[PDB]
Amino acid sequence: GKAFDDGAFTGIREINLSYNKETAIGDFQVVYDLNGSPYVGQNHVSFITGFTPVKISLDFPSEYIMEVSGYTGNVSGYVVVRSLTFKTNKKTYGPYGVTSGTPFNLPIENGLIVGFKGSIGYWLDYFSMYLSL
Amino acid sequence: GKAFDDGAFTGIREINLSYNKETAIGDFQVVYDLNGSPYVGQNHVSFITGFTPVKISLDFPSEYIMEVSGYTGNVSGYVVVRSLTFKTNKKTYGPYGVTSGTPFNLPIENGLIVGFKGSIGYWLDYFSMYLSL
Amino acid sequence: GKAFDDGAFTGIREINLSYNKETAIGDFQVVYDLNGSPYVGQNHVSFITGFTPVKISLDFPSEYIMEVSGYTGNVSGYVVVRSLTFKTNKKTYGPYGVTSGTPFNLPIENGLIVGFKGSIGYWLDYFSMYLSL
Amino acid sequence: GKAFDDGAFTGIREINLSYNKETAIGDFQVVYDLNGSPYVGQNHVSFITGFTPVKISLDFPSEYIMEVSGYTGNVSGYVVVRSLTFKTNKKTYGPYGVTSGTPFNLPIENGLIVGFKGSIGYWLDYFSMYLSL
Amino acid sequence: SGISQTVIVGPWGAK
Amino acid sequence: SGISQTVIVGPWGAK
Amino acid sequence: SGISQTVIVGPWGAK
Amino acid sequence: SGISQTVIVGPWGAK
Ligand SMILES: CO[C@H]1O[C@H](CO)[C@H](O)[C@H](O[C@@H]2O[C@H](CO)[C@H](O)[C@H](O)[C@H]2O)[C@H]1NC(C)=O
Ligand SMILES: CO[C@H]1O[C@H](CO)[C@H](O)[C@H](O[C@@H]2O[C@H](CO)[C@H](O)[C@H](O)[C@H]2O)[C@H]1NC(C)=O
Ligand SMILES: CO[C@H]1O[C@H](CO)[C@H](O)[C@H](O[C@@H]2O[C@H](CO)[C@H](O)[C@H](O)[C@H]2O)[C@H]1NC(C)=O
Ligand SMILES: CO[C@H]1O[C@H](CO)[C@H](O)[C@H](O[C@@H]2O[C@H](CO)[C@H](O)[C@H](O)[C@H]2O)[C@H]1NC(C)=O
Repeated sequence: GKAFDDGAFTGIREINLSYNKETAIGDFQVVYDLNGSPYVGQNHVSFITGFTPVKISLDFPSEYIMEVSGYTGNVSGYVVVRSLTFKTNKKTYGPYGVTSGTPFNLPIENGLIVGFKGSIGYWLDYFSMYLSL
Repeated sequence: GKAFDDGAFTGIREINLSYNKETAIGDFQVVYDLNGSPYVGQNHVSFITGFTPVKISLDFPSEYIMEVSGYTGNVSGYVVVRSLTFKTNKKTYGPYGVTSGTPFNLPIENGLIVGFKGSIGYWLDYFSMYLSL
Repeated sequence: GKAFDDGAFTGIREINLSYNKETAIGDFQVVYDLNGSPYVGQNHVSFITGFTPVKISLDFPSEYIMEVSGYTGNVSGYVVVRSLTFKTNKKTYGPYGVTSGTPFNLPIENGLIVGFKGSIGYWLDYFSMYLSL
Repeated sequence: GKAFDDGAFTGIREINLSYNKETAIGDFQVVYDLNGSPYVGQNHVSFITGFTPVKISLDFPSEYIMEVSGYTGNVSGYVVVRSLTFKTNKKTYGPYGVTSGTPFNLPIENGLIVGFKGSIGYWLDYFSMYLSL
Repeated sequence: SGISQTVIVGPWGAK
Repeated sequence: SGISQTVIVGPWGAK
Repeated sequence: SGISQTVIVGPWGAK
Repeated sequence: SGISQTVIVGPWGAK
């Protein structure tokens, strides 16, 4: 897939992603906070279409992600991220996608997610997160 | 269980833990690096016995943990950490314990594990890790 | 004066400031690096005019500030920053302004300046710096 | 002089230094906090004697240093740290030594001093500070 | 406070 | 809060 | 270099 | 390396 790296910011305001309940996660885009102002990150799109979009608007700065979880598995011979769930101090968003395969979860006790990087081909191949105090 | 919190240090030199191939992880103790010198952390012991010990001596500072993985599951009605695996830039230590239940893994792209906290009763109930650059 | 706070970024690419050899520092503006791309910070201007501008273009990312020094003193009854000097790993820029009053200097052994905040009225009243690894 | 480097810790509990009102700062030793417990740092002593000691006991963790200032100057042909002043959120300790020469000051808006390094011969040649959130 | 902070991830296991 | 923190040194100048 | 660093955890998914 | 890093300001005094 095509690798992307948004880098690190001051916080997260909104997440826009798409999924297909039969395959995996597709598009991924984040609106970050940059020192008090919104900063629209680049839209990282799948090479294909047919995904269902969803918008996750956080009540920044009072609301923030405390845990990210999901599943990774094989789709058409490729290991990809099949589902994602975002748990904040207020609500739980998701799961989005297919909850099948190998689970993973990153609970944060102290700190914040301030950026994302990864790769998307037909689906989200992999992703990593920037953490800061 | 009895909660413990070693706090944060400069790095990790050695890990001493015990496990039982029929149940879960028991004792946990770490020898940290504290500004160039070894610092022996407190030994956090299980309320019971019958565990098999193992010593993980790292070639500090050239060798460091890049990924921690394991399994959590029910044992005698309690959710505990059943197995742990430590992957460094040189070897893979483990898995130690029972590889059954729900998997979890924390790969580190940039940064270091510099401390541990958690709780141990009959077995390791849960644990968290301090991360730093 | 009017307070300003640019916040924290990924690095510094260029600094644009103005000074008067009879008084103190006036305008202050910084072009930061934001995850590999230039980010033009807001221009913080003096309430008055008559200053001499100067542009400090750094060879980012190979060139970075290692020490900031200057002088603070009274001008028309106000304590302000009268001069600034920026020393990088390649050149020394300045001093700009009047080298009279009380000196100050911030040498950095490990880390980077990633942001500025302060206040400007007729002159630069005060300023602070964001530091990060 | 003989270089020293205590490294980084969790905070500062006490500072023990000595000075001579005719020359400069001599001995320097710090009792740090290491994850909730006191950690006695090595005593860094002058090659000579005749200094007046002083103990600065901070009300950790409610009391912490917010600004360090002092003077550097020539003594017997050597540039050394002639005086130091430690300002916390509760009191001001010092000045200790001779307030003559070139002043310097490090005010901290956000963050903490968590370690010291430097060099001492007959007097404190130079010193640096570790900062962390 | 006068106590240094560090990022902490977890916990994994019992909640 | 959900806002990242950074070490800040200063200010130098007027208090 | 003159580029700020941050802790990064991952990746999860394909290796 | 496997050694943690921290911001360090200074030195003040002799160079
Ligand atoms: C249908 O192929 C495209 O979409 C899949 C799933 O999203 C992959 O991104 C695939 O890329 C190939 O991915 C593997 C790992 O699973 C490895 O990174 C290969 O080098 C890479 O080509 C992608 N196709 C292309 C050519 O981008
Ligand atoms: C046999 O009971 C002891 O050992 C188990 C497994 O290691 C637990 O540590 C158990 O503690 C109880 O644990 C739950 C969660 O699984 C919750 O934290 C309870 O409040 C806690 O008592 C432990 N027993 C005791 C009393 O320490
Ligand atoms: C001529 O007055 C303006 O310019 C000076 C120097 O730049 C100051 O910024 C002054 O502001 C006043 O500054 C003091 C400290 O030196 C204190 O912060 C006062 O509250 C503030 O008004 C500025 N005038 C105004 C009204 O902005
Ligand atoms: C009387 O000489 C000793 O004490 C002075 C002041 O404390 C210096 O530490 C001096 O060391 C020499 O210092 C310079 C800088 O001012 C440079 O670092 C020289 O290489 C160093 O020898 C110290 N004498 C000795 C030999 O340690």
